[PDB]
Amino acid sequence: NVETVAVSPTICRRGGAWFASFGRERNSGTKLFNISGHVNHPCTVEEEMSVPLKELIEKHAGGVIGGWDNLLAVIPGGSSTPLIPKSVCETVLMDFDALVQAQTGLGTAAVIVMDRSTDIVKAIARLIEFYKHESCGQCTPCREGVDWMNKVMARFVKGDARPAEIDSLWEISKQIEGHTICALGDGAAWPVQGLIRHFRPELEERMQQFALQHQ
Amino acid sequence: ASATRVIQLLRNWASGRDLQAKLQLRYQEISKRTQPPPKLPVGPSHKLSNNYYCTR
Ligand SMILES: Cc1cc2nc3c(=O)[nH]c(=O)nc-3n(C[C@H](O)[C@H](O)[C@H](O)COP(=O)(O)O)c2cc1C
Ligand code: SF4
Repeated sequence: NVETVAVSPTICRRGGAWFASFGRERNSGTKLFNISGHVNHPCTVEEEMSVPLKELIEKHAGGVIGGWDNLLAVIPGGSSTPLIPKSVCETVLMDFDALVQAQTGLGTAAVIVMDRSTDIVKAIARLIEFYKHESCGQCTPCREGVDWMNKVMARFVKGDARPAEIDSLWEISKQIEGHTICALGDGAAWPVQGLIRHFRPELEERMQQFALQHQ
Repeated sequence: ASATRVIQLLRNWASGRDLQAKLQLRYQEISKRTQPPPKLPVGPSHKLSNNYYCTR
């Protein structure tokens, strides 16, 4: 990485133990955090590793738009990582192990926050559409399954689908993840898994409203 | 059947049973030869999830 290479000479000049002092064990050092989305002050700042997510947003980002109660979801490690709800991001640290314990993973520490005044399903569908537009198409799982997921995901925003499909979409991700050449298949399957796992009732509600409106 | 009362009584006496109750020829009691469409339900394996063929 650019960050790793850039921080290596300072590690050499100041010592390895000084850099190892920061953070927890196996999570040492400082990190660049890009806080974006529904924040008052979207910004990139360097900070110690295992900062609580709420503390980091409250200090450096100026607070989530509409106050902390307006918070709905946060994607901590970029589009690849699964999203987490407000309940678990209240007291979650920012490193590899603790974020893995949140079923997400640290990734690139690129925080994207969404308040409750936005369509979360639309955002996840845009992420899946991006992944569809960015796959090289070399192997059949990533290529075909990511296109397939995108089509299913688009309907989900509309709610044109059924409750049975949500379970089916999950299995599709199980077929993408772990079977591709590179990790773009994993990075395209994980957002869907997180959205399903944490907002299945929202998908059910949208489907019910669509079924009512179209009779 | 278009059988007169006298012939019916004679045939029931000769046979020994009540014949008009159980007739050999099919009349309007049978079903129509033009029927509504069916729906024909699908089988147990028509699930969308938890349906891998290696388990069935
Ligand atoms: C689909 C995909 C896209 C990636 N894009 C980048 C990228 O744009 N920049 C980057 O530094 N790493 C990217 N990576 C991760 C690279 O593997 C990583 O740079 C490499 O493993 C070295 O990382 P390191 O310096 O942290 O050890 C990507 C990985 C995947 C699977
Ligand atoms: S998983 Fe990687 S190698 Fe396979 S099609 Fe997608 S981008 Fe290409």
